[PDB]
Amino acid sequence: IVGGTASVRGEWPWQVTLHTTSPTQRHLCGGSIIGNQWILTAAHCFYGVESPKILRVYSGILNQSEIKEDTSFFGVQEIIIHDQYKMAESGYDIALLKLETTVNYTDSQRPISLPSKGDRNVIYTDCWVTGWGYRKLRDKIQNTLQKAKIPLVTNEECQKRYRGHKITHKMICAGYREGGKDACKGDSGGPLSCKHNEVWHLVGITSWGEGCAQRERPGVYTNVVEYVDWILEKTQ
Ligand SMILES: CC(C)[C@@H](NS(=O)(=O)c1ccc2c(Cl)cnc(NC(=N)N)c2c1)C(=O)N1CCOCC1
Repeated sequence: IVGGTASVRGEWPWQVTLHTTSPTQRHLCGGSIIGNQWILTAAHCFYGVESPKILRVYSGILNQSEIKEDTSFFGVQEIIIHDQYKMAESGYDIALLKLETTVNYTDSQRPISLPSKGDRNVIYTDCWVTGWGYRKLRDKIQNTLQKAKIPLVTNEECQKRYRGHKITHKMICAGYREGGKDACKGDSGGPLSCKHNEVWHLVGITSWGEGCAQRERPGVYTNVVEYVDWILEKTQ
């Protein structure tokens, strides 16, 4: 997250840190709890990942430094990547992780609702991107989970900024005209969460962008509402 601020304990209880454990243990991607055994994340996170054996999902984490040899985590039973996924920039950047056991909900770990049936025309004005990602192109994973409020931009404006890519109705973009606040490397797969009528909804999944927080180069996210049928089919 570029231009973000430190989050506090229990602030984003759906946010998870997905770690890889080979050849070293490190934060690979963000993700969101959407059910008792389900994490919604980005397909691009799994590039070169041999199998789910090397993955660990840590929930209720604020600082990456909290993760020690005795920190509880969930094993990953299955990785379900959308069958049309090719590369983040081309879309379908969505994946589900089925956990080896169920998540017991607490103040520190809770699911986030998907955009609701009947809310297709809602104009979201309170959207936040969170993650342990870079604060600039050449940086490192951050210790404390960062947050930044970002305004959504129309698909029409987004397409004008990315004339080399196909910005489809299955993507949603967000960014300030002058840049400054945005997602970056390491925020991949995490949520773009929007609060509407005091209820948080998982509107986007962090996917890609040209640079980080660059002027007129908004972040591009998987448009979750367009995958609700796919999510429901895979989770049932
Ligand atoms: C367009 C690619 C050359 C590449 N661009 S990048 O500058 O290296 C970069 C890297 C990661 C980013 C993530 Cl995860 C989120 N948001 C960004 N930018 C933004 N919100 N403005 C990211 C910018 C990029 O996005 N990815 C991510 C998807 O897998 C391929 C590499």
